[PDB]
Amino acid sequence: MNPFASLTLTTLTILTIPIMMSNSNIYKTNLYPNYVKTTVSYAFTLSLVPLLMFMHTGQEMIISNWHWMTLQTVELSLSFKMDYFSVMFIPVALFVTWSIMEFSMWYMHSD
Amino acid sequence: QQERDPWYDWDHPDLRLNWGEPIHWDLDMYIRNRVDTSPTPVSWNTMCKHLFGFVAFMLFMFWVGEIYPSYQPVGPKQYPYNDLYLERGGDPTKEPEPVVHYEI
Amino acid sequence: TLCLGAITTLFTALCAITQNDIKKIVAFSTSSQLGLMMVTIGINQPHLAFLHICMHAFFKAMLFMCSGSIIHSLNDEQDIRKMGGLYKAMPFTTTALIIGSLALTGMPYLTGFYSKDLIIEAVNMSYTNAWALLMTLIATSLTAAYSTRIIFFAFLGKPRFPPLVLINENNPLLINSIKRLLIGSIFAGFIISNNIPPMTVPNTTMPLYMKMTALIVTIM
Amino acid sequence: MLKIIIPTTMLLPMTWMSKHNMIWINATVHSLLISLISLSLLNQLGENSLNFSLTFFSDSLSAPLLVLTTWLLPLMLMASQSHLSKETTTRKKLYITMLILLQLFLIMTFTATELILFYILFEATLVPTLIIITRWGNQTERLNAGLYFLFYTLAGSLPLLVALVYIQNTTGSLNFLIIHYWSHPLSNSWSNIFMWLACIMAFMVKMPLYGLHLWLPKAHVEAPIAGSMVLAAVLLKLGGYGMMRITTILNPLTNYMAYPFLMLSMWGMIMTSSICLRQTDLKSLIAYSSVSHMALVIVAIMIQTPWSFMGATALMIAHGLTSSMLFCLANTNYERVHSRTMILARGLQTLLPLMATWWLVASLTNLALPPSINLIGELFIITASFSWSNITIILMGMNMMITALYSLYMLITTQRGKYTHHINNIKPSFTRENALMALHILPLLLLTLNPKMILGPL
Amino acid sequence: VHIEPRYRQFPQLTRSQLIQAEFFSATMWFWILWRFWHDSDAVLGHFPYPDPSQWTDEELGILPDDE
Amino acid sequence: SDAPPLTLEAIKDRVLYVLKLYDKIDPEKLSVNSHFMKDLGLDSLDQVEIIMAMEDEFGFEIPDIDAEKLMCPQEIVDYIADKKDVYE
Amino acid sequence: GAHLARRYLGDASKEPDPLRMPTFPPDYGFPERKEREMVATQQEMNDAQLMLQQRDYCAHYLIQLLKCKRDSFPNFLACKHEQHDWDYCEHLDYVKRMKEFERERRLLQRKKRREQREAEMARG
Amino acid sequence: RHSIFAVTHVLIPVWIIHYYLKYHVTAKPYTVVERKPRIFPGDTILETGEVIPLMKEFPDQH
Amino acid sequence: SFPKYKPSRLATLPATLDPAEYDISPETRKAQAERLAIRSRLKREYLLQYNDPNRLGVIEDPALIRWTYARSANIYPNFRPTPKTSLLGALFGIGPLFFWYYVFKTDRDKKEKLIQEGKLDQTFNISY
Amino acid sequence: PDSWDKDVYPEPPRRTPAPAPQTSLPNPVTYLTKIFDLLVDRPVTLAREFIEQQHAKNRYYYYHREFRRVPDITECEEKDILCMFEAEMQWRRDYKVDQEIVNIIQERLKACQQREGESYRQNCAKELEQFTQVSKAFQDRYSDLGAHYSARKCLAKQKQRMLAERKAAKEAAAA
Amino acid sequence: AFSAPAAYLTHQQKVLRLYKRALRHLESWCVHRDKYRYFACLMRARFDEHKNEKDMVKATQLLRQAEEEFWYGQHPQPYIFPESPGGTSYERYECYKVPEWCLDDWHPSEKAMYPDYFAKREQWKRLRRESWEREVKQLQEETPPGGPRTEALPPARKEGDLPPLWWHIVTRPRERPM
Ligand SMILES: CCCCCCCCCCCCCCCCC[C@@H](O)O[C@H](CO[C@H](O)CCCCCCCCCCCCCCC)COP(=O)(O)OCC[N+](C)(C)C
Ligand SMILES: CCCCCCCC/C=C/CCCCCCCC(=O)OC[C@H](COP(=O)(O)OCCN)OC(=O)CCCCCCC/C=C/CCCCCCCC
Ligand SMILES: CCCCCCCCCCCC(=O)SCCNC(=O)CCNC(=O)[C@H](O)C(C)(C)COP(=O)(O)O
Repeated sequence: MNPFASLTLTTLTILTIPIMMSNSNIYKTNLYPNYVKTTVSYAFTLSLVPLLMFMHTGQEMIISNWHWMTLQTVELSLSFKMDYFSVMFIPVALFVTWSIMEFSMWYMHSD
Repeated sequence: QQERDPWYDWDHPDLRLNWGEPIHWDLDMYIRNRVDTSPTPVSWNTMCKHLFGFVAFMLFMFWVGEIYPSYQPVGPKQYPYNDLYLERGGDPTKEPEPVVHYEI
Repeated sequence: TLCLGAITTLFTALCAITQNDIKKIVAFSTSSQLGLMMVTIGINQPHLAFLHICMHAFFKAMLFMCSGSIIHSLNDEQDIRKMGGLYKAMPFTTTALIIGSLALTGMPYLTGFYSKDLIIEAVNMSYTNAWALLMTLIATSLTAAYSTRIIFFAFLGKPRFPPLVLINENNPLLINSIKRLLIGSIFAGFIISNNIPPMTVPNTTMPLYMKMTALIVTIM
Repeated sequence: MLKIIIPTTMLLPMTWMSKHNMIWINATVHSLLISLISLSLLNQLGENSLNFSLTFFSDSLSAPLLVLTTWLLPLMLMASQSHLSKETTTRKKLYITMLILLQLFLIMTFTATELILFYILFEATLVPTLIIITRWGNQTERLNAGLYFLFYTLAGSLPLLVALVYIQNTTGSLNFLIIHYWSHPLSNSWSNIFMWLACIMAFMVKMPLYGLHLWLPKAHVEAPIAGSMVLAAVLLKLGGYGMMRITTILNPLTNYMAYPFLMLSMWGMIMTSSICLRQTDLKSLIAYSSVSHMALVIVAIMIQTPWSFMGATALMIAHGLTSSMLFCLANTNYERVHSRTMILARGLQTLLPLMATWWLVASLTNLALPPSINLIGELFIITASFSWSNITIILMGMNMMITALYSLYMLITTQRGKYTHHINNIKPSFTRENALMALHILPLLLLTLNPKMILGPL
Repeated sequence: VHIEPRYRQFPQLTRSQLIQAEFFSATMWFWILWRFWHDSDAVLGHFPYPDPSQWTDEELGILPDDE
Repeated sequence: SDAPPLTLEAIKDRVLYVLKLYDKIDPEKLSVNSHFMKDLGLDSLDQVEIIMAMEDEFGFEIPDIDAEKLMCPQEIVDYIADKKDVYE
Repeated sequence: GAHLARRYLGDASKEPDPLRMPTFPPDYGFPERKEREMVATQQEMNDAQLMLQQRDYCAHYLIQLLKCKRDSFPNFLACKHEQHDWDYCEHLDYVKRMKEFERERRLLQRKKRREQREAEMARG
Repeated sequence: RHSIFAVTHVLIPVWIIHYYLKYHVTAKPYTVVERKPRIFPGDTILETGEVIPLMKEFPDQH
Repeated sequence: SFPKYKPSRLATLPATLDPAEYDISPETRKAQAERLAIRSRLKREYLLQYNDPNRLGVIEDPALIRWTYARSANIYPNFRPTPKTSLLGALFGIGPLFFWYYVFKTDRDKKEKLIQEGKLDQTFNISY
Repeated sequence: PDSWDKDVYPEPPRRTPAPAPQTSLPNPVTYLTKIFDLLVDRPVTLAREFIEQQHAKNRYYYYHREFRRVPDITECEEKDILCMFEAEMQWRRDYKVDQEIVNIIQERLKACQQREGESYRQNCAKELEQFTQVSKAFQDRYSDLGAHYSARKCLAKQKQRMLAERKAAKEAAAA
Repeated sequence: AFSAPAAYLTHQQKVLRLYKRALRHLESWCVHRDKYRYFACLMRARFDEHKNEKDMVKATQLLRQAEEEFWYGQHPQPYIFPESPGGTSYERYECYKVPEWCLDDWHPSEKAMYPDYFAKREQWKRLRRESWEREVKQLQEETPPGGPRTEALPPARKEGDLPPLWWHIVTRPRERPM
């Protein structure tokens, strides 16, 4: 089913997993920063694929997945725009965040 | 409170206050997270003149550059189908006045 | 928007050239580049502004990371007046900072070239406010000026830090992160420019002197 | 809806027949059960209200208010049992009796079908509140506070009563359904103007309107913690509920009778937000915050649009929860250090981290961080005001800037900086206090997950 | 990797860091030279900018100052 | 990691090292208990310069009220050790 | 630019106004003028979804370049002939606009001078 | 133990998202809208099989 | 010799630029001694309780209590209606209200007049 | 799919071009999409098939509720409370249905704008016109009733508009 | 920070403080070491030129003129040591400082770890409890009848005494606590 939408949603979704794990027995150990950095690197690698799809065929989408609430004539829904700007900015931000997190593993070692 | 000596052993080091001494009426205004009255290297009434002069000069220069703009020595861009009449909002049932461009 | 961006980039580049804290210099550089982005938006070139955002991320993050490496080496010192000759004492950090400064100044065929050079050419060839154009050119000269300030005071000359030397950049995390951002700062401009559809009409014909304006003002 | 009223009346003798060391447990358990039962009122229709009988009915406006009241009772019980440990058994039972009677009066007030019954219950809420304030308050000012609380209310409500009976002599009914269906316009005469003022001023002083708000800082500062909770969370919303009920008979006079109140609300919202910036007492800051939010609610009710009514409902619910949580947070520090001065105890994040997290979340909801229901109500009201006049975005905008400032100011004063050196009696947070904070904050985000339950009948 | 303080002397340097720095400077310069050798038009401009004065009136269609 | 755990011996060594590089003090005649004014014959300005040299050596500032009182290398070493929580 | 200095400092009467241009009929000085033809159909440009600003008289070369880029996707260095052709077409378009500007300037200056000279002759 | 991160952090979330999008989100109209693909002269349509003609005999300014 | 620095309210005069500390009298020295004596007495009184091993709780500060009381409860008993007080109260409590009333009434009258004439461009204006 | 009516929510015939490879290099997109198919789309399809098999063994139905038409507010006497109540309920139901009609039209407009891409200004003219008409009708019916709206106020608004239109028509007739 | 201040500063103290401030700001202006050494020697010569002025009025006038010149020519952005009151790391580690009395509130399970540390803590608390009254008595004896006139405290003088008011000075958290 045209993996573009699934991959774009999964890239954002997997970033929240360490947030949900922040109350487990990994946030209390010294392996948490590496876990977060690895999650971000995996997110970047996954997000590289929708970028390739766009660079091939110019594919763009909008995904209105959850209907939050509707006023009388105004409908408010959780919708994501997956145009050129989003699919280009996400890998760049993820790459920079990966590099900066690996840097912080050394810079903030005494914190 | 920023003007108080930071090398003294204050009872409250962050507030730079001593226990029992009279508190200024406006202490919460002067807590040094806030309004600072410390002496500056450059006089007040001289910082104000320079800042206002810079701001006013830039505003006036932007106005002047707006009424003396910059451009290239070219004519207007030419678009084929009557300035793309149908593309910029359609209205296909009015037959607009034709826009014609000639070779040169 | 154009006038706001022009005044912002000029004022911040003018403040940056006398600062002594390295983080302050890099922050004012970031503010000046944001002003340039606002200028690009003001001349009706949004896709160029987005491309500049993507280009600037790489070398700006790398420059901040190099500054942090210097700060951590010199016992959390941030004043450039107490940083001496780190060109030989910190070779990899020196290389990364030099490459980042060259990319920030729009040196040809690096990452910053493919956005900043086109932005300057588009500003030159448009029906625009003349004062905004002048401030954009002065700001793009001041960019090279404050880059020179950082390099000259931090890496050249004789040491000015305390005598107990703890300079050490031999740590795989720092090296790998900076190396990744450095590869980006070298090749991302070419890779991204050659892989996007053209959403703008190119300025094919221009006088030679106006084609070299960015390079000339950077050199001056 | 006697299935909710009768269990509270049963809470009364259950408390008075309980063993001396089981009053809190029994009261809390059965209060929570009553809240669970009252949760069923949220099943509302799209066309009319739930008309239980000739005497009681439930709308989409009153059901969240009832749920909030029934949920607030157990929280008040949890917050009160710490500072009442030294009290005698009979006086503790009397305090719990006051709380139960207040809940019963509020429950019957929010569901009365007739306006005179509503008036009687809405005045009956005065007695338990006054008794609680003047008997269990800590300082000597409480007495004065009580007087300010009483007469300010009554001077507004005595004219309303007269107007009410006058209306019943003219139309023959005070039933709200009959009043709505048989509505007739109000002409422009002096008699109609004074009828409008008599119908409006009691609710105005209840909100309270800026200029008529002086009773609120006194009463909400001098009261015990449960008194402050119920005063900020529920009793202020009586004015808004009554105004939204009563405005159905005031058109088209409101079209121009709202101008002085709109000006007062907007400017005084700016003024009370500014007052919050220079406050030495932590409780007074929260009280003035309540005044600003209620000014927003007054503007929403006065402009009389569906979007403004939805925003007003959401804002009332959100403010009730947030202000009650803030009062409890301030009470923890007061019980530790026995002083309400904000700058006395500083750097509390170093000593109490989880309480600092609770402080951060409460202050984030106070400044209406999206997508909290605080922000939803505020944004709906601001959009409606923008439709009313494009210039309002100035004043509203200024308010949004000031609120956050003072909110963060409060946080930065209490949690950050360095701890006070001579204060050495700051014990770790009890399970009771953490549970109180969680039971305040979790419903807020849960309601964010499903906002149509607090958006009202519009 | 253990590098100890020096106290008023040049710090200890490992061969790997100098190798990496030299390699990356060299690769940046090689990329610059290669991209200029292949894409000089990106800098010097591709198309000749004409001089308008050298356009005759025959192709520009202006009459000889009589009509 | 970070800087090594400064010890009293290291502090004293660095203080004496700085003092023997001062051209107004004879190296052999200098000891850890020598008074700047009495034993070494220096005035107040020289003491200010010595305090500033110590500040440059150790990378932190000594306030004037505390710096006025230091008169021998031992007092300087003790002040630095007390400031930096050095006990060994 | 020198045109800006000529207009803002010199005689602005003989300088073309970019916003109000041209002021002379397209067939004033020419005996006959060919109509500037278009290669790409409206439907083709709509299907290619070019842009409202890229739909100029060089749109066919842009369409060819886009098709070649889509066909030669992984080899992002294969569309050099098509890009060069599109650039050449845009360059010719800009040259034509420059010719229009110079024609307007010459026509304005000649017309003003001829009218002034005729009036001067009529003044004696 | 080695590659269990790619299963619990990539594969399972992508399974859940793909199921949710394929069988629930796209069960309602206008929830996933894609802009139409670009069509160029000389292309052939997959569904209809129709081909698009060429482009008006280029003047060939070689 | 050099350009002079002049102080302001928000940028005050430095101590080293103060003439009062360059021309001193034995009376000034006595006053400074008395000030230091008062400070030392307060410091001793505080430190005696601060280091007390049997002291648990908060060391009450009379100065803080005086400050909060003066800022809150001592204000009304010391208020007199004067021309300054009355004028400032009237201005800052009435002027803004009528200013905003005039602004909003004018804006809404203009909008209503435009709506009556049927020229406001209310197309797509569904929600209010 | 068949979940929604395709006339209420129409779509164009969805023309998409066939792949035309011009390079000897392989396509990473095709390889990655084959991997995605085999590794994601098949297990999800099997899980859905199992779930649908379970659902088919328990098939039960729900129904759309039908409301007959009652007299409108125009046919109600002045103080007749019961007829007014029924008419007001019918009017509120009609108001909700009209809101949903506007919502459907807006959904069409938004979908067309996203679908048409760079040609939306010309290719969404019909949806824009439909929204303009529906919005004008809805604004005439329901705007400015305010909070505390009812059927009686709507009737008064319609009567006022009718009177104004009749006066304008008669004045234009005299021209 | 450690020494008790006096009622006023003397002329020599003011001159020395101005000398230190001037040298620091000159170093801020003269970034390089050799240039700073040259101009610092020039500044020292300028300072000791008027060292032997017997007229105190002229000395204070010279000090006044020097302070005016310093305020005119000060560096607007002088170098500050990172942990000094204007530095970039001034109060960085204050959030990590925890007072010792908090250890009294640890749960016994937390205190089950670290038995020896808490035994030593009990010993220190016993010492403080035994010393307090003697400290108070010594302060009562040594204080003049009109209250103390400075903030200086006396040392211990007896056989096994402790210097009065020592607990909160000795049990400072640390400079780098965590
Ligand atoms: C501290 C905050 C307390 C709460 C705030 C409550 C706000 C109450 C303010 C009342 C709002 C308006 C009341 C009446 C509406 C109009 C008032 C009048 O000024 O308007 C003109 C009235 O004209 C003149 O002004 C006559 C009134 C003058 C006498 C009123 C005394 C007002 C002086 C201020 C006293 C302060 C009152 C509040 C005490 C606290 C309009 O001209 P006109 O069309 O003919 O009158 C309309 C009524 N008709 C149609 C029946 C004739
Ligand atoms: C739109 C309506 C309002 C617009 C804004 C008008 C001005 C608002 C005035 C705000 C007053 C708030 C008072 C209480 C604030 C809390 C106190 C406080 O902030 O402390 C001051 C604190 C300390 O100063 P530092 O330099 O950081 O020194 C610290 C190191 N020693 O600094 C601050 O935070 C001051 C910030 C106030 C900013 C006010 C000026 C901004 C005016 C903006 C106008 C320009 C508009 C831009 C238009 C863009 C083009 C479309
Ligand atoms: C950044 C640029 C700004 C800086 C500009 C500064 C300009 C100021 C330069 C000139 C200032 C002077 O010389 S001011 C000259 C002041 N002269 C006197 O006071 C004479 C009496 N002598 C004493 O007081 C002591 O000998 C004493 C000198 C203190 C030595 O102290 P010790 O022997 O007990 O250690």
